[PDB]
Amino acid sequence: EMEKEFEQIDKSGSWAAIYQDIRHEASDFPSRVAKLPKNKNRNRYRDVSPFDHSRIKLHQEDNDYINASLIKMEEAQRSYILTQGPLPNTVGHFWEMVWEQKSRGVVMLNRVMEKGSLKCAQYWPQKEEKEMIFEDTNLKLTLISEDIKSYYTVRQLELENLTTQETREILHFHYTTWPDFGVPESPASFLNFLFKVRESGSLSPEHGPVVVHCSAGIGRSGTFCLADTCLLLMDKRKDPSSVDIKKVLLEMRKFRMGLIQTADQLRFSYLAVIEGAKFIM
Ligand SMILES: CC[C@H](O)[C@@H]1N(C(=O)OC)[C@H]2CC[C@]1(O)CC2
Repeated sequence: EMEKEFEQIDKSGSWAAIYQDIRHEASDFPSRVAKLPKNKNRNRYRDVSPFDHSRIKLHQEDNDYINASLIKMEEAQRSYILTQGPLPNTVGHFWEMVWEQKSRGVVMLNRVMEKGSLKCAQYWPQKEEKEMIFEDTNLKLTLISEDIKSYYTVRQLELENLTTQETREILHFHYTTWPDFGVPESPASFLNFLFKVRESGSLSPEHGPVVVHCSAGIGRSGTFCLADTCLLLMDKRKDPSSVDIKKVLLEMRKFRMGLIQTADQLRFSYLAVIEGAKFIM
């Protein structure tokens, strides 16, 4: 059981050690499309690339590339799109992806400014009456409503395909209180946020995959989909002993590199799953 494995790693201080074995066992697949010179300004970080095999393709004939990966968890019957925080020049591609993949939710785990630098473009409207038009992808985005809570904000957005005049409602789940350094001291507010995403239906098989991002789309974003998948598997098996968080993480790392960036995020992922287990057992 992971609770006992947790105490062992914690009492032995072996987190940096466990984390390194994960790094060494992780899949390495080609990312040729990400490294083409025409895509250099579509990537926020030169060392974070989607694998070719799992990359999301845009349906535009010109350039189909976006720094996004499809993570398909077969036994949990859950899919996720993990992406980077959009750049000034990829905000239209971001919303095009949301449209094309029939996503109902966007999960954002960063602030636009962290450690005095920009981690993401402002890619949604701040006021109802000031909608955004993405001329490159022919989309319009309107803020419908905003609910600001202590640890996160939920926004109701309307996305309109200006080409066909179809509209959809997108839910934006913005976790606003992830610390500039380390990890949230308790997983309580993170679990409350995750259940709020679940309750919305954004993670349900009747919709396209949820879009999840932070700045790179590997660290905080990894913690979110690792906790969700582990808790779902514990329900499907109704046994918190058959589920190995290290095996789940390695399976997710076949789809996008680098998921879970620090030994701290790994320890936090354990704590989140152990605590969430109480509310599902
Ligand atoms: C709980 C679902 C989600 O939060 C949505 N919303 C919202 O912005 O948060 C309260 C309103 C209540 C139901 C909505 O689906 C639509 C309007």
